[PDB]
Amino acid sequence: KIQDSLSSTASALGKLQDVVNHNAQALNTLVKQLSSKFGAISSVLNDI
Amino acid sequence: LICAQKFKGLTVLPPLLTDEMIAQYTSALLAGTIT
Amino acid sequence: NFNGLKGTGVLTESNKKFLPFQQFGRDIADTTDAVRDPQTLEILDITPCSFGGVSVITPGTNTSNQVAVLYQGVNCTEVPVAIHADQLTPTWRVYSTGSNVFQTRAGCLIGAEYVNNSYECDIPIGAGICASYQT
Amino acid sequence: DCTMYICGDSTECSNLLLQYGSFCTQLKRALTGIAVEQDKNTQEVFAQV
Ligand SMILES: *[C@@H]1O[C@H](CO)[C@@H](O)[C@H](O)[C@H]1NC(C)=O
Ligand SMILES: *[C@@H]1O[C@H](CO)[C@@H](O)[C@H](O)[C@H]1NC(C)=O
Ligand SMILES: *[C@@H]1O[C@H](CO)[C@@H](O)[C@H](O)[C@H]1NC(C)=O
Repeated sequence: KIQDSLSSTASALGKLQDVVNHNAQALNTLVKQLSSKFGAISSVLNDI
Repeated sequence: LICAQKFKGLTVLPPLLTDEMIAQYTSALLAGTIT
Repeated sequence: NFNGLKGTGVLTESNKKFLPFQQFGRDIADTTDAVRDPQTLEILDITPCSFGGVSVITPGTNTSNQVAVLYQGVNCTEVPVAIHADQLTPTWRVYSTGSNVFQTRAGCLIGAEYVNNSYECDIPIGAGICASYQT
Repeated sequence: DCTMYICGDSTECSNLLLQYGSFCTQLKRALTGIAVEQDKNTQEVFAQV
């Protein structure tokens, strides 16, 4: 009965899931953050 | 494709213990706890 | 240098289609990665040059002065091509043409051989490989 | 990579970053602490035999 319970729902392995989501959702915000200006003229470094 | 959008220097190093060697530690635990 | 868009990289051929009013392409990080050559109408795709990391495998300084160097996460045939003057940031490219190269999942390491017996781990390399100083 | 995330492919930004001292090598030292520790968490659970 355990084998079917594990594969029954998508929330069975939730504890191991947000561990890998938090470590990949935190990387995207790091990458998307370098499109901001922080009060400068432009976000692109070469054109300044 | 997002993993290839990491041209800014964000890399991921591989773990020291490969998966096929962790499954051998677990095998010995289960074969020395039943005999 | 395309119409004021200074940069650095390698230019290739791209199949993505630009409407007549578009000249620049962009990605999630909001940096340009596709331009149109202003003399023809062909589309070019911009990608940066090869880059990575370098690690050094050494025993104690007193024990010896011999080392091994690991190139992280690269196919082992990429680095021999880049062996030319004023083309690599580390200038000690002599080592790349050193001892036999063994390819691992973390990149190929140069200067250390590969035995096939088993010992205890001494200096952990990665993905099931450990280096050591032996006879 | 501290030097390339901030001043990517710009020659006149990497020189200015040097005046900030020891910021980049503190981040490399902190993240290597995390990475080395992660191998201990798996070496203490499964390797009790
Ligand atoms: C040199 O290094 C070796 C490493 O095993 C050490 O045992 C020895 O004490 C060192 N000698 C010095 C630091 O004078
Ligand atoms: C390196 O590239 C070659 C050529 O495509 C390929 O056959 C080989 O699998 C690659 N090696 C690694 C370690 O990715
Ligand atoms: C291990 O390497 C030795 C030489 O280094 C070779 O003679 C032997 O055939 C190898 N063993 C296997 C199983 O490949």
